[PDB]
Amino acid sequence: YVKTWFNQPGRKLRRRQARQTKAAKIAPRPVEAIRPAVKPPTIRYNMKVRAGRGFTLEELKAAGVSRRVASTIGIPVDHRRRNRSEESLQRNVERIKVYLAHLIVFPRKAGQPKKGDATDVSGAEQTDVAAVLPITQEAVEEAKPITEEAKNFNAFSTLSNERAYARYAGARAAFQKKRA
Amino acid sequence: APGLVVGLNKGKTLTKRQLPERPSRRKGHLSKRTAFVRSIVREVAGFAPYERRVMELIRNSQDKRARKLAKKRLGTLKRAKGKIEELTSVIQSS
Amino acid sequence: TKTWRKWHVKVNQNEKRYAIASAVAASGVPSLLLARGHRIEEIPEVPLVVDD
Amino acid sequence: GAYKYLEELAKKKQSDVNLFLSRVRAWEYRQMNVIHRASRPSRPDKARRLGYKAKQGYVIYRIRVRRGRSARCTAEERVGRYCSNLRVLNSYWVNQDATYKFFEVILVDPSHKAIRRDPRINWIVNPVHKHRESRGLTSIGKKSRGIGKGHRFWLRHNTLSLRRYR
RNA sequence: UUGACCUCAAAUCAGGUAGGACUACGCGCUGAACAAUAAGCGCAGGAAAAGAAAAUAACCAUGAUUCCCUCAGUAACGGUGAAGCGGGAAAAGCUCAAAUUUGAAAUCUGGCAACAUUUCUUUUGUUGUCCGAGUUGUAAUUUCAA
RNA sequence: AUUGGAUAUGCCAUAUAAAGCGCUUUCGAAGAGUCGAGUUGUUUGCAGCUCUAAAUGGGUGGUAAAUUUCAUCUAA
RNA sequence: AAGAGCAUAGCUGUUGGGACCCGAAAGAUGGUGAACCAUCUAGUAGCUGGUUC
Repeated sequence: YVKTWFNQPGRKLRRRQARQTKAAKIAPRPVEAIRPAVKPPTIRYNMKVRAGRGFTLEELKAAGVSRRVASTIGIPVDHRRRNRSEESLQRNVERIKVYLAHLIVFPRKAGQPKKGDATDVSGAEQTDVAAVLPITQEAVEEAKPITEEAKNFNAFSTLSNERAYARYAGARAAFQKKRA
Repeated sequence: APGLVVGLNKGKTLTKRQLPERPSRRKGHLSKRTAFVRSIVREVAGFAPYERRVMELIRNSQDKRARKLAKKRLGTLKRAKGKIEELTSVIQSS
Repeated sequence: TKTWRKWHVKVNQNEKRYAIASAVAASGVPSLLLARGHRIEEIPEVPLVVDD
Repeated sequence: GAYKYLEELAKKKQSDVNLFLSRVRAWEYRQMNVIHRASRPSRPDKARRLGYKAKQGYVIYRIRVRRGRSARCTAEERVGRYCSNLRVLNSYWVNQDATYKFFEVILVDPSHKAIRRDPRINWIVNPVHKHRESRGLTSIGKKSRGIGKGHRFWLRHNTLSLRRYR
């Protein structure tokens, strides 16, 4: 009917106490899980880099952690996503690598180190993941010289005619198969 | 990808990595077990009347009418052409 | 009377900062303090600063 | 297993064997009550893949409905109204005649001690799952009310939002 | 002459369970003179419903559901009126059927005797044993991400 | 007074064990009066009615072309 | 053709919401009794009346 917002300060305070209660419940481990570096899917936003849902099975396979170990230690796994450009392989890989590097796993069963989890345990600290693992934007270039070969490259020689070539490709292909 | 925006090559020029084949796409693949089961059920269950009617239409070379009638029964051309081809293989097998 | 009367009102954030600075600067003028009603007839200094 | 043959046979619904068996069974079901307990499903493969297991607690009731709201949905609601102490898991189709649609409906005993100790089916015990078909939460009910995932499928418009600062 | 198995009865047999009320909020069916509304009927919970893609898109690609802002009074339809993308709140994943263990039904309810445990002499189990359920299929393994 | 679960400790446990990941010399079963088509009603969705599927099949779209490639997903 | 708009408050006008207030038969839904009741309803009002220093 008429949705009023008189609870807006109240709802904000609820979330704060929700985070504080949640964080204090699992204090040793970080409050926010890590997320991969992913690119928005459209021509308007494809230049940007944002945080996705999880790391694809290709990346965990490359990073040397199983899809079971990753879930236990706080690495979300996304099965739907598939990463095709091997940079997206890369940019997510060392992201997992540095996360593992800064990660300290408390040994189970009374602090006897199992496999390679850890030895020290007093280093228990709850840190913001976006601090140690911030997501960066695209690395833009600065001060590149020459490219006078691109000078003679007179833009529309590609744009105007290749756009026309793309537009007429179907008719052209139909022509070639016709007189053949 | 000619480092450009347009054309029937367009895209940002990178080195695509050959992604693996996922098990969801496996659907439609034939199993020798299920192919055997379908053979058994075909041999024991029989045929509905409408494919019965169309097959002597193939037998007496009445192909066009059977194709049209098969289209009327199912609804789509691909279902109809898929039907008649498998009955014909049955016809030559017999 | 309905609850959805417009109770809260927006103010430009820069205008808010403008007015806060003006009130701060106004707190350093002994004439303004006396007119507002404070008794600063024997204050050593406006502005007044005590140690840490 | 022998189940693979079963649904492949079940798919050929215009086969003479199925055509005969439908009629003799339809003649019989007309002469029992409109709803009646069945010792074992007439299509074990269909019930099995719908969540039925041959263990104590699961029960099958056969029912028929006049043709001419879905026939499937009306089957469950009538069964749930009849076996009012059970949670009805699912339902499936069996037979027709010129006038009737015959269904077999799977129900699970929520208070039975075999169901409560079986983790795969304890979810039905929890109180939110009682009389789902009166709420339209079953397989047919969920499909009937148009619920799914896609573009293909009210009070977020008629309400007026008046924020604190506007 | 007897015993099985099946179908159906009967018990003031043992154990359980359903009704009814509230209904602000949930989910249905029906539905008017506005409105997929009011009224009517059905059924729940502390939340409900939805939910791990038979979803988007056409990109350097996104990745369960729910909610908020934006898209946008735009597309679309002819006054009605979205959604993808983006930002944020919250994040959590999974289970069966479809194949066998055939060198062992390994599974399960209940009766009885003990051992316990309790929010609790009021609860919840365990062990043993017996009996029944169950090969028209209870277990283990597997669910397409495989 | 109980309880929150962690910490340490003590005692049993059974543990002849099973599982994760290098590889495969391969096999991969995958939900039917359902999907769908026509038809009638009602607000593409659903529903009655008659017909009724299939295995790289099926759904869905960018393309083409009115068919096609391509993309994406795996319903009952 | 050497950008002038954006945000906030106020006034006034207009459009829509009960819409300055009061007042028409009627119609629907569901009930009670052998017409009545409650909701939709604060309706259709192109008018009548009133409208405060």
